[PDB]
Amino acid sequence: EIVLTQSPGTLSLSPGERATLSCRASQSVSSRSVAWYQQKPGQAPRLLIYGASNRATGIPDRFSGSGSGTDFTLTISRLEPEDFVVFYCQQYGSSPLTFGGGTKVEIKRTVAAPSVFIFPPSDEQLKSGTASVVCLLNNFYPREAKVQWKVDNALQSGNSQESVTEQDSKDSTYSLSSTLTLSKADYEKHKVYACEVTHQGLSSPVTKSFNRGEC
Amino acid sequence: EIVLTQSPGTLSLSPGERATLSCRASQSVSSRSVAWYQQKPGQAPRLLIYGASNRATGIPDRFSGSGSGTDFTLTISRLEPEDFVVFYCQQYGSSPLTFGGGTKVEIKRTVAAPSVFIFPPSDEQLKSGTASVVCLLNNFYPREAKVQWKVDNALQSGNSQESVTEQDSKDSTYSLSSTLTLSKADYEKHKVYACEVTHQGLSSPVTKSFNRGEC
Amino acid sequence: EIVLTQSPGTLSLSPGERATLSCRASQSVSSRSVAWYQQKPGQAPRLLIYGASNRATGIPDRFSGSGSGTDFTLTISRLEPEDFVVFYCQQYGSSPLTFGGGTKVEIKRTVAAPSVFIFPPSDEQLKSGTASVVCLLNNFYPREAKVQWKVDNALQSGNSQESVTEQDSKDSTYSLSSTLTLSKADYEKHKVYACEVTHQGLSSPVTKSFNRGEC
Amino acid sequence: QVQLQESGPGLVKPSQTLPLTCTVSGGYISSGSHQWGWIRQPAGKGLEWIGRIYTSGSTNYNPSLKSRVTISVDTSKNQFSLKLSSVTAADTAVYYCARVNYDLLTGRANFFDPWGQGTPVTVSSASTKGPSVFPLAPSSKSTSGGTAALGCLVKDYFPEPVTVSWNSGALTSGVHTFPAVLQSSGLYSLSSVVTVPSSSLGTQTYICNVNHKPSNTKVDKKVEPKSC
Amino acid sequence: QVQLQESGPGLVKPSQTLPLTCTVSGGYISSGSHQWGWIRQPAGKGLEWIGRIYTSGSTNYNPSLKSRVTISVDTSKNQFSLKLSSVTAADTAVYYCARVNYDLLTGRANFFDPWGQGTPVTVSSASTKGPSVFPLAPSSKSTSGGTAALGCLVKDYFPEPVTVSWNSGALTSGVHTFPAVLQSSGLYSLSSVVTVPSSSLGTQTYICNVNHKPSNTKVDKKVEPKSC
Amino acid sequence: QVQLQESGPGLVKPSQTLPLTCTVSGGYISSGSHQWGWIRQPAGKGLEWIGRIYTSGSTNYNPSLKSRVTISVDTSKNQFSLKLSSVTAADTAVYYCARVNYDLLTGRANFFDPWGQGTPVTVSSASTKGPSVFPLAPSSKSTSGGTAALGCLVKDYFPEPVTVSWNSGALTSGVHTFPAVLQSSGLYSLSSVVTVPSSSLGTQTYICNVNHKPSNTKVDKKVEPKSC
Repeated sequence: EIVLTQSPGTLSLSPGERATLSCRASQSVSSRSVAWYQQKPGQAPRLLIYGASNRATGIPDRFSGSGSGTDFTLTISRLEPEDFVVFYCQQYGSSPLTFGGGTKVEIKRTVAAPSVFIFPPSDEQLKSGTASVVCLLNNFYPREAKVQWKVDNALQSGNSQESVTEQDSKDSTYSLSSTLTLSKADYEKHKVYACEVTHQGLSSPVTKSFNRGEC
Repeated sequence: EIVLTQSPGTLSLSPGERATLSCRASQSVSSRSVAWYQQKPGQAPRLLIYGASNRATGIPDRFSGSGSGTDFTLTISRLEPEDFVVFYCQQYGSSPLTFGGGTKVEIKRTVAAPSVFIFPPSDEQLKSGTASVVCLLNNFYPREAKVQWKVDNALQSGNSQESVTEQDSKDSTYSLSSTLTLSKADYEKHKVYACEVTHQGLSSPVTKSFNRGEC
Repeated sequence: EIVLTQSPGTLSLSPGERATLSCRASQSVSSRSVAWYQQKPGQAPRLLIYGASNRATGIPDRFSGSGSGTDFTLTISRLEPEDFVVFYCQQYGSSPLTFGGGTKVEIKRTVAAPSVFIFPPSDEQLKSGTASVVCLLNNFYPREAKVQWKVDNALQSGNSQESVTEQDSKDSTYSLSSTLTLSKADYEKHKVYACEVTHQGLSSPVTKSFNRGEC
Repeated sequence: QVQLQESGPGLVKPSQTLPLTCTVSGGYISSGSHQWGWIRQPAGKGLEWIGRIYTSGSTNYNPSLKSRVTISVDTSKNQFSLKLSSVTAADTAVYYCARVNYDLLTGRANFFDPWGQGTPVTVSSASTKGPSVFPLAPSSKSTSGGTAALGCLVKDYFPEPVTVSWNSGALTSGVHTFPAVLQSSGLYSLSSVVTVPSSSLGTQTYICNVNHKPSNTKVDKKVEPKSC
Repeated sequence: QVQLQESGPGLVKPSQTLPLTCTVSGGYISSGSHQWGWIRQPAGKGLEWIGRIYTSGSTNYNPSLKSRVTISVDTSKNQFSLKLSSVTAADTAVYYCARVNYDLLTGRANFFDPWGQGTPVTVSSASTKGPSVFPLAPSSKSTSGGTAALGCLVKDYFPEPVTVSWNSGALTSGVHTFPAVLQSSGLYSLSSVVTVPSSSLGTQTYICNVNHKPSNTKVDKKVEPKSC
Repeated sequence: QVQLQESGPGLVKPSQTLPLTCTVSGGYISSGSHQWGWIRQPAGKGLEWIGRIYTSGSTNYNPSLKSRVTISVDTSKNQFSLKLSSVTAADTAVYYCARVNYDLLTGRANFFDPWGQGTPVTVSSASTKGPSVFPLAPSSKSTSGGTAALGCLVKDYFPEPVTVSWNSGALTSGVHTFPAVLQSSGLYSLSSVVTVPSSSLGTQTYICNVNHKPSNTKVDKKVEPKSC
């Protein structure tokens, strides 16, 4: 089977410029048999190009593709607010059918730094024997960031979950959060907790922490 | 074998204007079988056009070629700073494969005149039994120029070497130099030397000379 | 044989407009086998289009042709000062080869009226037994005009010649002249002569005449 | 124009079969030069082919799924179905039914236009359970530059979705709803946080409206700064 | 590039033959996929085909000229020739030799690129004769709005051309040279008229320089207003 | 993507053989529709083909080099090699290994994309030798309009290259490095001249830094106006 690789993993641009996507095939694709799809997050995919050069009916003329052999390209003359979505490349020159990996397109923006907030666990949850600690990152960019949980200055691994919202429609910034789950016995035993953030916009890591029981 | 000829030998133009290159074949080339290569000085060549009309992947759209029979053309819509370089044409319609001669493209500029400088041979070299006399031309244009060495008003032939630097990146002017090599006996015997320059910018030839031993 | 007709006989426009020429065939022409030629007055013709859609090497991109069946068109995107010359259409879909009639293109200009001058015959010509009378039209437009010779108020037919210069390069106006040739006996017998001009710019015909022997 | 609509359970315990049906309108399965197939898309991953079928009854399956996949066609009702056996938690995904193009000479499957609406499927043995709302009360630790943050925590609910709104939709600015995350126990959990000015903490007592259709549970919890 | 050059007498009396030769440079007649033919263009008319020839020696002629036309090829000297017999005054024209394209399958003649320079031919029995310059003196009849005209009349000359200049080329503005017109007697004649201001009539005595290469005759005549 | 890298001695005395090896990465020689060949480019001239090879072991060579060239393929290591015999000073060039396209029907070599990086080769019997730096001291003959010129002369060095810098790279403006020129004796030589203001001659004593990797020779010589 032909293995299709799509790069870059993410493509960042301002509105209005030109976007070009690459789908490279592990071996020759017969008769220029490649097609491209565009999926809005939370919606069924869509057909844009078939045969690597033909445009589907009703597709805006700003979408065009070309190529042959083991390299095919999709180019957009001018981006639109609704063109920042995932894109997939398909090959059907040799069975079985295979898809690409997906190339997300995001709105580029000036670098911004996160605002680190911390929240102690609530009493009602503690009554149930479970404790949750969450450290929040708000309006940051780029998306990439790394966070770790320290208990009594001891690194925590294998017990932290991460969640990031989709790019906002107003300021085009994400919002990350790491949740720490520890049973009641573990929470009471330890006394100090802290969340650390490492991000491009921040020259040095910024630490926010709370002390258990501190009114 | 089909002999390919490329003209003009050199093409001079300002940035942004249109450049057209010609590769004429001594015999019919079957199935429009010609490709064009682009080599940066001191780098491996590059493929631009194959079949005389098809553009290779990742090549800027400003490059286009066409033709049929025995007349083929490469045209650039708008020049760029990095397009003032050598170009080659190949034919592969009938074996064996053959290349062109090369068509250098240079940045055109207002005519400038050379500044002729002279340098007597150095004493340290003189101990070794060898004497070198060099007359230097700086910041002139066009490239073509002719220089001769006269010893006691006697023309020197077969013992002069010429070297020219590549077109500069700031003022786009060349710098020629002729080196005269004569053994110890020949240098001592003669007393007067001179290097003469003829160039378009100079209304009349300009002579600079030195007298041996003149402090 | 297929008979080719080209209309209009003459085509007038200002520089810069779009010019379209029609070549209609009396019979179906196989495989879109029509070609176009452009001849500068007093020069060998030139090949522009072959096959009714393909452009010859080195022809400006403003020349394009199209059509099929029994109707073919040559269209110029933007006229140029040197594009006001004759154009020929050829068909080679069925032997024997045939050409068109020719469609002259002229520079359109504001209507202007002719200036009618008259010239009595010279004595030197009279000594040889021949008399010539010429009425001159200068700097007029459009080209078409009609002139007749009257002797003693008697219309002259079968003995008048007309010559017109080519469109001028400065004011783009023609200059017509009619020459009347009559032997010595005929000239002496008659006493009154006149040349009449009918032209668009003139509301009514303008007559200039001379009386024989009137100093 | 041709339209397709999926239909299925949406929640299958492990080791059963997954029956899905796609109903075609605006076109006839028998009279046409198209095949009909299924695609899926696991959460946070790319599209994966499953198989196809023709009006004649001939089918083609993904080699990695040929042993479990089974597709059938019912031209009388203008439908085609899918039967995936031995389902596992790794089979959770959104399933699509499309209209497969093909080449007349060889009959192989070309591109996949048009597509269906899609239908999520979850494969887990967990039983339905309501949420446990907890308040993320604001504090000086969460206040920076005169701006404070607060949220309402949802934990131990299953299955999706959970709709969270603030002040019955009156407050919409600054509202962030974190996507749910699977836990080791097999239960989902998410946190909703909204940023509000610090000066307004002592003026408005915000409310997190939590509703859970699968369990028909509606709970409202008030968020206020901790007395400590 | 390929180039073509014609060669011929240029003046043939009626009822003889018309030999013309075209010499090819920059290309070889034998080694190529082209034929070679002739075209003409009678004065004030359109192009007319004559015939072609191939390296193998096969020829095709215009049906209306098949009886008189004869074309031959000399590959050794890289030339091809034309022989038109029973020439008549209607055969006056400008003859071109071109490179005929053709289709491989059938061998018929396609379009005609490139062309030669051309060579005029005149078919008449008239003998060489010099011109008879006469002055078209200005008069009040030829003066309008302060502007006067005058010219120098040439009559009974043969063959073409005749070069007429004013003041040895010093005066060029307003100079009109009428194309020659054939007369019933078989002799050509043309008139050159130049417009000059009326006030300058009594200041400059213009000169019409008439020169005739065929007869090696050079004549100058001065034009002044008639004393009458 | 596919990449190519050459490998060879770089200095061969006359009459030996020239072994070069090209290693392919990002693609497999056996599984593909491309051939692999060699090209060269002698100093100051155009590209010249040498030969090709296929995975099957079939080769094609330039007719003018068919007697001396020998090309072999080693699919196990993903490599192909070149062997040029009876090398001569005319064989000096930069050797490239490319990926040759071909047409399926006939198997002939089409265009040459992509290319390798290249590897210079010098064919001479001269032995390694260090440079002889000499100062081109400025003088009133070399001063024009208040601007003076000076340089540092390098002679009798082999092989290339020689790096010349002024003031350890501090001075870069106005620095000209003349390309080396081969001499009759077989030794290279070049001169570097930098233009500096005349008034600055009595303020700064410039330095020409010469380094010569092949002989591991590093020499520094100071340039000052001649006392004469």
